[PDB]
Amino acid sequence: VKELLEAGVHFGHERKRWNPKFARYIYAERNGIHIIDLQKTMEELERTFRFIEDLAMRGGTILFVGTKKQAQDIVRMEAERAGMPYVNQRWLGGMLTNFKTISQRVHRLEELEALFASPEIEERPKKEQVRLKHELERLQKYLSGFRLLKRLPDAIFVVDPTKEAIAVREARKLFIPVIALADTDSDPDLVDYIIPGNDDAIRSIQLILSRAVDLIIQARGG
RNA sequence: CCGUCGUCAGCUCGUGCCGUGAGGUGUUGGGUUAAGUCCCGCAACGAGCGCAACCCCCGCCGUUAGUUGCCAGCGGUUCG
Repeated sequence: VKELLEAGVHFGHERKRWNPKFARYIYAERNGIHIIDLQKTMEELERTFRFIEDLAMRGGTILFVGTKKQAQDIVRMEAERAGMPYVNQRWLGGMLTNFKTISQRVHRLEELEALFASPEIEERPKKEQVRLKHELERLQKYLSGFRLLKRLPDAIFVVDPTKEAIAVREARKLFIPVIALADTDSDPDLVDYIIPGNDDAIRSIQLILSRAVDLIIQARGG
């Protein structure tokens, strides 16, 4: 799929906190705010989306990451739609470098889910009960989407690259491709497949991700 | 084998990350606790030794048990 000239939604976000390297993606300043040149965002989308089709039909896995408060309720949604994994609540340092050590945390969920169905529930100390009840509680937060990761992902779809420069760092080191919805404040020089655009705006995050996923699905043929 | 700091709440490790390196991070900060007790947060996620917990006494109650116990209810007293 392709997009329209939907310009009533992305056309810049941040004030004057920008990163000089982003210049290549700005139109001009208006009322002290940078405005992204959309004619250019179209040139980038037409490539990034290419990458995803490639990935998708090749049957790949894209980890969706966005710890921003605004994208919270969106990230959850979209990933769930492919079969994609995602990082909603908070991004754990090493969910990719130290994966084998974290995937261990995953098994801890697996093993607890089990106990809370089996007969060994109320039967045994209750102090531990609470103690164990809380552990799932926390897991069913952070790991909620990571769970789907059988092995490290073929690409990451990050939202605020500068906020998730930890995730990006990691990936960058493990040679996993980076796809992010970036703008004024990011270092484009580190994002394999950029998507220059506003993002605090639900209206922006929502569009950028939906059109991506629709790409994802139509790619596999559903 | 014991005294002692000290029943104090600490002491550390794997892997990850930071640093040429000694080392650091985790264990920290904000809240909380009797406690590194727990919450929130954070390049960390866990784990070990320690805290706690499992064990004994005390306080309520139940079941099993009646040569301690009692007119608690009845019959006699040298009415103990």
